[PDB]
Amino acid sequence: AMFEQMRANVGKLLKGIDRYNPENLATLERYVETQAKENAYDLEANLAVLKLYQFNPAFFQTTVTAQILLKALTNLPHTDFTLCKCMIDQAHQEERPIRQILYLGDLLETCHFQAFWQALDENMDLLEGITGFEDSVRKFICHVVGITYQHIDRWLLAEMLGDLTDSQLKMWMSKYGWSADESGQIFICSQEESIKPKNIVEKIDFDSVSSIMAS
Amino acid sequence: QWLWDIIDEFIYQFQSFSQYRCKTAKKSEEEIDFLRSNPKIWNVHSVLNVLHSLVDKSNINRQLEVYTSGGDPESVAGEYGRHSLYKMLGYFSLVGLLRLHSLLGDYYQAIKVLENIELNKKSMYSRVPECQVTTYYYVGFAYLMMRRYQDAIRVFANILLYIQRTKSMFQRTTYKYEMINKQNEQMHALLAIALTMYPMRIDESIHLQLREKYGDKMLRMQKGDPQVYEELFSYSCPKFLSPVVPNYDSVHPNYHKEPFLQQLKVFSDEVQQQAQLSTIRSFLKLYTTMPVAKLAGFLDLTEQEFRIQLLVFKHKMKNLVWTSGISALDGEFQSASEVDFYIDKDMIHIADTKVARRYGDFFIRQIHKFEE
Amino acid sequence: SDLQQVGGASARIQDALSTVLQYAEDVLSGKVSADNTVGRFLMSLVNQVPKIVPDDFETMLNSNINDLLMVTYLANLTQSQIALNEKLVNL
Repeated sequence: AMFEQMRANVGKLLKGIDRYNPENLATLERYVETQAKENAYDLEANLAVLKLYQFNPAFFQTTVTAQILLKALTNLPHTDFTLCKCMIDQAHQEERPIRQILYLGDLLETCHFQAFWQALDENMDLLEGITGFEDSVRKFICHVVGITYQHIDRWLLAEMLGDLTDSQLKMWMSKYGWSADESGQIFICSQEESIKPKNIVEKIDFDSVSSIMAS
Repeated sequence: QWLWDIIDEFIYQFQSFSQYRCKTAKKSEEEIDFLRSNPKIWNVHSVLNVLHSLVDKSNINRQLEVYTSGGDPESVAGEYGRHSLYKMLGYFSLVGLLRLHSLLGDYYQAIKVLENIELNKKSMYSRVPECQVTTYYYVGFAYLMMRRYQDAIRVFANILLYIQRTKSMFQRTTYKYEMINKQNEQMHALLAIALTMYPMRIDESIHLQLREKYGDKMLRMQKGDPQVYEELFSYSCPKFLSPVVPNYDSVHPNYHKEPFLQQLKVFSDEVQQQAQLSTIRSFLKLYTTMPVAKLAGFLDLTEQEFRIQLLVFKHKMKNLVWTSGISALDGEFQSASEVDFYIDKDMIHIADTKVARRYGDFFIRQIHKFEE
Repeated sequence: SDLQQVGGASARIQDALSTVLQYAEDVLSGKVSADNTVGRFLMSLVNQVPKIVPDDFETMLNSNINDLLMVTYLANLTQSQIALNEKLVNL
């Protein structure tokens, strides 16, 4: 609800000069709150808030920064997490909960999902308040599985997605259309499908090369 | 005294030039067609816009290193100068691209990358060779920041090779020609470390005695080093941000140091993660298809003692490097091995040898036209 | 190129001729003088060009096109080296 109402004037603010002014933060930070709350996203706004915090360290808001970082982790494998690394010094990175979120983010970025599930503060209020974080992290893990496995084990899929019982496992497996397979696997993609080399199957050079060589 | 004072003299000139530019150039076709008709030379206008960007960037870096928080330079440059020059009409010629090239070069140094989708879509003018080289320089850095190694190397290779059919002449390179060529080479070497085995496409842009030197380093880095990474990091970070100029070392200032510390961390953490992936990408896919003993020899190669091999092997595979099928019943791991090809570049080289002879035929005939 | 245009002009006459020769048989009765006679001319063409048909032979043909292109590329390089010698001695 709130996001679109702000967006109609925020998209002007981001293409004005207004994005370099700290006075605009109180609407932009609320736009970040609304991105966590209503699950929306704006990269030019978040990058502007991070640049304002970077230039002006005294306006560094930890809860707003943490919401940008947690939304950057919902967007993997996009470069939002890299942009967050660029704009924040170690002193502002190392505080609570920022250092925990960065460690959890490197565990996601380096594909250590099992370590991420085992290292997550269960009773942190801030994690609950990021609308749709849980489905989005599992969608990233399923995306890595769907690109890079032809068949996967049933225990291995549960292990990667965070201890999903076979009722919950169906709500993930059937969400991507994945089939049951024999003794006792899950079918993800065909072997013929996941090859298709673009290289070598070429040498269409001659019509282009003969044209530029004609005279 | 002197060095800072010259910066103020340039700022006073650049602000005055901006006030004149913001004032005249939305009505003044009387001023402008007097400028179009009278002269018989034109190249000075291109040089002044490039020279102003280089001098301003040199001036901004020194101010930013000395005053490390809360000061004017980024906002005053961004809000007034760069945004006004971005938002007004381009002078008919390639002048709108030249103003965009500074704006993009300031945007690059402030690491606030995203707006290239907007910038490219407004840049629909003909890429006359100099404006191709400038566009490629920024686009290769943008692909590098995006972590698109495959795309960045192609863009860097074009400007490193420098056969872009440029015809300059009239000091437009300028004063850093060697440094700009090494700045492209340095990123191209980093990209080669990530990508090789696959290219096969370094011979075009980097001559053999540098393919040798970065090849020693690349093979040692993925087998043991430390020192090659330390050498690569120290040369590269110096060129990655493009700060143009330093100040002057002394015991008393901190300042420049806070500068340098922020630059080192941001490049370190990303390059460290990428370097670890490059080492994982090192081991050859010697055969497609592995039963349990071959998988065990791969685990033995991967890590030992003991505890936890297969678990970290899942993570090491799922970083990017292994797309595969598993059978629980038959005990066999089934993968593809990626492939690449050669005799690609020669098709480009036959076109540019024809251009190279033709340019030489034109030069002799142009000299000959003065002895007719 | 003039020979290729004469050959394409001739090939188009063959398409038109064979179309008329078949249609004469379809219409009522025709093609008697053009029966195993033309079927031997068309075979005489096909046996010579393209010679045979399999994958081994087209792969060999494409390898030869790459070598002929390599010789042509080297001939551009020799002519450019003769030009580099030419450009040095005419200044």
